[PDB]
Amino acid sequence: AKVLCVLYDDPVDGYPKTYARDDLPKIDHYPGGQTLPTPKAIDFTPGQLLGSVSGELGLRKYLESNGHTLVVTSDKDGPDSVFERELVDADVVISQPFWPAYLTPERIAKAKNLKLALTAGIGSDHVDLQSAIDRNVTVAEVTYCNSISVAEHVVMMILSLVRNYLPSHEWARKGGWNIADCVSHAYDLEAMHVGTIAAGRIGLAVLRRLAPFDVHLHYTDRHRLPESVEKELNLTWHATREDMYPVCDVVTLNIPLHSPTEHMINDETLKLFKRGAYIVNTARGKLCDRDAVARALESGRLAGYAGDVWFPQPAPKDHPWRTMPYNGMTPHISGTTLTAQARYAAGTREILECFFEGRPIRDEYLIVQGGALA
Amino acid sequence: AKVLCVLYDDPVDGYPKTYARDDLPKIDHYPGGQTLPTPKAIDFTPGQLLGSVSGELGLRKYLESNGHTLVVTSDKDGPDSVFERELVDADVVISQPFWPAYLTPERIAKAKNLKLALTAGIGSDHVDLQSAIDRNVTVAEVTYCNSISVAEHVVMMILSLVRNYLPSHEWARKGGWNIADCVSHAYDLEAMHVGTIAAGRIGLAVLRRLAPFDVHLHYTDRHRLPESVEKELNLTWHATREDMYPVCDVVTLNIPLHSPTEHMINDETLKLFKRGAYIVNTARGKLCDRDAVARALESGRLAGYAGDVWFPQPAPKDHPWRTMPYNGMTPHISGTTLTAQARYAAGTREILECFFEGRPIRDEYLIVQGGALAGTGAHNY
Ligand SMILES: NC(=O)c1ccc[n+]([C@H]2O[C@@H](COP(=O)(O)OP(=O)(O)OC[C@@H]3O[C@H](n4ccc(N)nc4=O)[C@H](O)[C@@H]3O)[C@@H](O)[C@H]2O)c1
Ligand SMILES: NC(=O)c1ccc[n+]([C@H]2O[C@@H](COP(=O)(O)OP(=O)(O)OC[C@@H]3O[C@H](n4ccc(N)nc4=O)[C@H](O)[C@@H]3O)[C@@H](O)[C@H]2O)c1
Repeated sequence: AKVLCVLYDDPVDGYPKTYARDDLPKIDHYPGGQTLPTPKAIDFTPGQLLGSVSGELGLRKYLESNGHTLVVTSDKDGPDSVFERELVDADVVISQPFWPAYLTPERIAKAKNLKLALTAGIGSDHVDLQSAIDRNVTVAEVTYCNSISVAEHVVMMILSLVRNYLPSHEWARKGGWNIADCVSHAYDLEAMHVGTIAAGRIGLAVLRRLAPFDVHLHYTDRHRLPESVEKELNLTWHATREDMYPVCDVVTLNIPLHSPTEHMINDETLKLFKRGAYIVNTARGKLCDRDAVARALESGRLAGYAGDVWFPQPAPKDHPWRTMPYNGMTPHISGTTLTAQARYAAGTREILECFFEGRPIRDEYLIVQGGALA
Repeated sequence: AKVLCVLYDDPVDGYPKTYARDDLPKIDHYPGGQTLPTPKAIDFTPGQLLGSVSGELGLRKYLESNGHTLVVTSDKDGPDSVFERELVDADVVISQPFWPAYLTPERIAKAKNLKLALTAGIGSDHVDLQSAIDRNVTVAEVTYCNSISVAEHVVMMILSLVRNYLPSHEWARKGGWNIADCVSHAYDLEAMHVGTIAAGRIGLAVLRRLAPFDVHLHYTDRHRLPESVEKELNLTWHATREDMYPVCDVVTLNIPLHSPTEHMINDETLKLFKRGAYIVNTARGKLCDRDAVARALESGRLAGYAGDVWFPQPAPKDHPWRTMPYNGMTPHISGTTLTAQARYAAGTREILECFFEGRPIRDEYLIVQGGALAGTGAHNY
């Protein structure tokens, strides 16, 4: 079979020959009991760069030694991409949400052999699910592989915005000192009201890490949490997002982007936020109207915004979120630490092994199978 | 009476006209039950810049309306400084560890009227305690006022080093994307081994904040914690510092600086750390030999270093920690957030009210009183 795998580019200084550390922490299962991926074997050392073209998700020897072909590229955009001209006879397509190969209806129609669309990561918003359903394409993902990774990124960004870390580091880096310039915008997180707009895998992991900071925890969600979970984390439940905003010092978005959530944060809904609120958004860029956020920071209504997701992605060189006041942005990376890569590269192999051997792919990995949602 | 107060400079654009928010979160007590400062009144709005010269810790109206003198300056260094010239007849001296007015024996000898030496913050190492004891000068500080503030700074810094935040944010600010360049040095914190070199007010609050990150917690200290605290946080105790380093992915320094602790992190003790360890040091700059750390980061021995404390301070413009690879430095600020200033300004006023009204200063505030090491001060020995 032919496996077409889209990964991001190597470092500009070349694929790393050495790494900062020798191994990764041992982890057995995710919160809730789902075990980490269980492939038959791996041909990589956990901790190597696996999500770039030269890393190949550690798949090449496994695939080729079983008679399959592996084509790896980073050129995925538009009809002229290597991805598209290679797609037409691909049996399996793999990409990561941080550098996604979109499977539009038109593209899936060109893909005459497509049997499996695998997300090396979490979240197949880049795949048209109806087209997969109609064409009996299996859609799978490495569930839970980077939920904790994002949750760490979120709490890191909350602390950094509230305490004014990034400007302070600039003062130290450029040779200054300037205590008052650092702290005239710096507060403690302790006892602030913090709310998350969803409490799924990421949101719940965020809430748990926030708890010993002695913040007041709020959340909303389409499905309310177990009362025992509300009890153990002292959660205040809000029926709607708009009920939650005005009482929160910090709001983190961990909700999916779909029709009722597009531009949910805009010029009108920002008027409901307390003066000096902070917003962290590792979910999707379009949850927030790009310029309303920038205006809110320029006018001093928000005291900070931080996240790793943008619209569009990759962000153009002039994207305003890069330079607006009190931003804590990174490129789209929170779910592709080396640690997370080791998990979903192992999960990618595990799923391929199952698919080729006819064994059932774990239920939790499945998004579409046998012509319907699964 | 005459109150002499040393504060740091106002911001470059002047004293702030507005702030990001209108108020501060309501807090009742510190961990352990000690209540927040309780002055009879405050002449400031919590959240204002109070630790700079124009902020005057919000003391002028209280002092002047009671017949007192308030002199506020930033010139603290040397015998011709404003501080030393005004010292000779000052009844009370106030300064912050962030810009501390040293009370050497010679200076305390010149301070003919000195009755109370107040630290607006935590850490009176700038006051010669023996000279204070001999001269029956009361030495006090606003205990616990910024312990949590520093603990937050630490976990923020641990996360930022481990996840490679600062380089990644640079890629975003400068117009790049460069995913592989961001994450070739980025890991998750989860399940790493993290240890603190002391488990006092900051060190224990750091431990509690790290727990739900599912790290494996280690610590050392001169006096171990209650076994019940060890149990509820799953702590691994180490009898010595040198035993703890080799098993930790992250080590945070939360120990005081004195002679047995000076340059405890050096070329020789760094050889005990795992390759790619991280160090966070919000404690004191001279806990680390400056160039040993700088060497350890060029060689990849450490994978990141971050803190807000330096030696000397203020750090000279060319200080290598400012620019060395994988550093997360800030200036010395973690304990002087606007939130922390509000508490220590209120505590300062509370102490002055006690001192002037003849009522006793809280025992937990006392370091030296009545000619002997006292209160919190006697507790540290
Ligand atoms: N590297 C990154 O930046 C990154 C990395 C990995 C993953 N992600 C993604 O993960 C998602 C949210 O995080 P998630 O935890 O993975 O999603 P999930 O576990 O399925 O559950 C949350 C749910 O919220 C729901 N819901 C739905 C609709 C609605 N109108 N109301 C709701 O409330 C429902 O209730 C449920 O609780 C994305 O937005 C994004 O963050 C981002
Ligand atoms: N803005 C800042 O940068 C900032 C702000 C506020 C405060 N600080 C300071 O905070 C201290 C950390 O201390 P502390 O956390 O404030 O509370 P503490 O009295 O000190 O407890 C720790 C103790 O450790 C002890 N010990 C002692 C000696 C020894 N040889 N072995 C020991 O083990 C003993 O056992 C005890 O438990 C300073 O270094 C510095 O960081 C920094």
